[PDB]
Amino acid sequence: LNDNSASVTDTGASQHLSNVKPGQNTEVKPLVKHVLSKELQIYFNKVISTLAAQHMKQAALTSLRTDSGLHQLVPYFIQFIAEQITQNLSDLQLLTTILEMIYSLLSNTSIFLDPYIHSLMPSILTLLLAKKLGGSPKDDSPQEIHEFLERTNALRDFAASLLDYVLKKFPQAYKSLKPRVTRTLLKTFLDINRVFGTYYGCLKGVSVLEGESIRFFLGNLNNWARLVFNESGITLDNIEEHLTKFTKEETQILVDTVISALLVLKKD
Amino acid sequence: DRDDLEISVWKTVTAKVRAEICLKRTELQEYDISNAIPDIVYEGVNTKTLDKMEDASVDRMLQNGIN
Amino acid sequence: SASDLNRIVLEYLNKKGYHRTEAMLRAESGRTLTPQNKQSPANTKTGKFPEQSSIPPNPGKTAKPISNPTPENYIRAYSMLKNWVDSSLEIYKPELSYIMYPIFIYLFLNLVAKNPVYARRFFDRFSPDFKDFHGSEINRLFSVNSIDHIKENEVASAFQSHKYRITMSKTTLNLLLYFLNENESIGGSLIISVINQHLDPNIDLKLEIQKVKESRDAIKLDNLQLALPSVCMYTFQNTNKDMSCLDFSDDCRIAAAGFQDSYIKIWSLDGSSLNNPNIALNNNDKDEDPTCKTLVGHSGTVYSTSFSPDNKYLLSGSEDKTVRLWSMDTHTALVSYKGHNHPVWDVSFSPLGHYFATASHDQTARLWSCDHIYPLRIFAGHLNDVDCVSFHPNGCYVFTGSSDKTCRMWDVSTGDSVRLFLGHTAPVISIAVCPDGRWLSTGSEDGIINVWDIGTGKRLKQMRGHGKNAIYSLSYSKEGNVLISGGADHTVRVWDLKKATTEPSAEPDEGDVTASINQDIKEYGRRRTVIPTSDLVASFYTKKTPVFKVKFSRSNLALAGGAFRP
Repeated sequence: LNDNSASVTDTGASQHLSNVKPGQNTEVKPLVKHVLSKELQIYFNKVISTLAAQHMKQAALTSLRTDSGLHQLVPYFIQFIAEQITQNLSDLQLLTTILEMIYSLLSNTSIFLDPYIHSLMPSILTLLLAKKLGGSPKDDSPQEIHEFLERTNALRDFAASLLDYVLKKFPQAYKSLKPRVTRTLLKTFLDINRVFGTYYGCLKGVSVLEGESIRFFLGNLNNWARLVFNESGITLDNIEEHLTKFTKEETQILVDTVISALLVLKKD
Repeated sequence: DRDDLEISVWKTVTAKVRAEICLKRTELQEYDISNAIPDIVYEGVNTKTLDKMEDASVDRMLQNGIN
Repeated sequence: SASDLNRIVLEYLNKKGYHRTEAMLRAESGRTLTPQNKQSPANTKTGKFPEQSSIPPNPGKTAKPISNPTPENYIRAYSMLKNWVDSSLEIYKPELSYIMYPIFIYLFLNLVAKNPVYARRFFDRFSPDFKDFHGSEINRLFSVNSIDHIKENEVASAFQSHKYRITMSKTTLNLLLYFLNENESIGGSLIISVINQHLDPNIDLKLEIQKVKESRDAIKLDNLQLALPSVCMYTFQNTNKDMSCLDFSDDCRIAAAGFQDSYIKIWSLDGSSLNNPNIALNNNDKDEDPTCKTLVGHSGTVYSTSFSPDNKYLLSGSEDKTVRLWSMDTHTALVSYKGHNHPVWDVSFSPLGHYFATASHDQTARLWSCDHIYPLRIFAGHLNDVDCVSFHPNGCYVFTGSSDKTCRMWDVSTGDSVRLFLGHTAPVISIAVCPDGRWLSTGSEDGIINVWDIGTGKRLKQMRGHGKNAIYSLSYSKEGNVLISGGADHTVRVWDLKKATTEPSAEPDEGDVTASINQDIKEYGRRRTVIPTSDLVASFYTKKTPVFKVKFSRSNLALAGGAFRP
């Protein structure tokens, strides 16, 4: 079931040159709703509705992880993962459950997931580098600031350790998602006008890389610190109450996490 | 957050197709799920070795006429 | 002339000593199909490993296929959980680093009471990892080797009274329960019994495991649907029609191709070094390594080649009357195997890698062993020569197809044929038996595949989509029945085994345009065209290269392989 003064110098020079460079397509058919049997979509709605009741959630997670025969529903899962990520980007328990079912499908060794590597990496790279994740910080309280910060940092620390799981599950796609992901992180990291949590996700994604690539961020870290922390001629003495974008706690988190990954380059 | 060129032009030139895609899912591009080919860890040489043999033969002409 | 054959059968049974009721019941047993075994590939909940008891196989102590229905030591049952928690530097790592100690301690203290030498294996196998975490307690547990040694160590005797407390979260407890429920008979139930009887989890436990099993039963896939595989094709270029049948290893890192000029060519399919350098690295970068090694031990043309499931040895059968063994990590020959006087056409290892079967021109198949120079069984009874050979997936029967339009199933111990399958019209060239084991499939040189069931021995159905030509290889889906046939008409075809049988295999509920018009063109003529069965679903053509090999990997990705012909 497949899908059943000249203007030709643009449909031939940049429509079949900037399309033949990323592969080629002949219209694989996702949706007519005749391609799934009755029991298959019964199982599909029974697993998508449950994602006393944590037992059913873990049963659905393990049924995604271990059972075989869901090679037809695997494009319908990455659709209803992406819409519950880019449409419901405020609830951290649902984003945690969606990352759990991402990890559960990513451990199923009885389904082929190498086609879908490019439509599953932006979910991991957007729950790691979001401008906002919770969105409702419940402000006018430093305790609530710290609680919302830990609640939104748990998702960064989980999605960063799901990016390292997919850089090892698919080693045949090396030199096709290692430079792409480190280029995404180098592009998102090298600016001033971003929120703290995006920088934290960037540095944790740097941490879940390895080797000379971390050394590749050694040179452009000094000017990054001099722009994001404002050491305009400082003599490192009044550092506790000097700085301008951040607060003291998240600057301490940044100086902690920037050497939490720098220890890998001096242990060898 | 407007000083990035390649992300701003990607927001502008794709702003019509992504609205239709996200309205279709609740029922160049990198998130059309069905039409994607994976990548191989190693594919063999089929054209580069021809020109490699040709400029290697030119290199054997370049070594001052020794066969 | 079949009613006369029925009468000859009835008179044969009457003269060979079968009672009238007994002959009627053996006829009724012969007619009905082999029923469904629900543990068909032995699913890892209710399925067990084969015994490693150093005896050869024996198909006795076994009831009939017609009738309806169908110890596990502590070191592997702990190493399962050890590797499962060791494969994760995730957010749930240090909680498993916490809970890994008392399960090991209680398994050791429950195993010293039964087997002391297995306990001495089990203690020193997993000793030096948490010595810095748990102090000199494991040094105190050096002197426990018997039941009376437990009374010497006061903390070991207290471990029966003092139930070890552990405060565990709900997600970690549910993760452990749903991991140790998904595979009981490996040792998950043995871990669960120790957890239930010796531990103190802070948050009844039997009701919790009952809820785990019931919610795990509430959502499964009962009847599977088909899936179309992704085929990765390996095309070999500069072989001037002098490359015979090739094979891929498992992990798909090595390819082996037998040439007409007595080489075996070994390709690293990843572009790797394939030099096995072994960090010393003495000398010889002066040689030319094109990531490819050649093996020169034969004096005839290599007609078959087979990889071990261990993947460290290669078995090459030639037209000089030997089968040779090669080490895939030093690239030399090890053993020559001389038991044939005609050319060797199909070598094939066992499932468990124990002993290999061989096909040759002398109309006999031969069973071997990798430690014996000369054969062990002779499989004789075919009229023409044997072309293909294959084992049952338990390694207990042998299947041989031959050029007299038939194939046979042989007992591996008594040697004599158990089944003879008739119905083909051409030399059987490739044979394969499903991972269920109840159905046999083979392809001839007439382009017709067909499936029988091994209980009845008669034909369920056939497959009529290939060209009137050879079907070079055959492969099966790992879980379920989807047949992948790579033949000589440059196509790789996909076949549903469960259409015309009593198992329909979950058809879709609700049409096409290309269906039933492609072979309704028939420009070449009705009698000069092929008409496919209702079982054929897809067919991937390769554009002027033929496919010698299909090898279905574990994850719905098949690999095809062949040589670019002109």
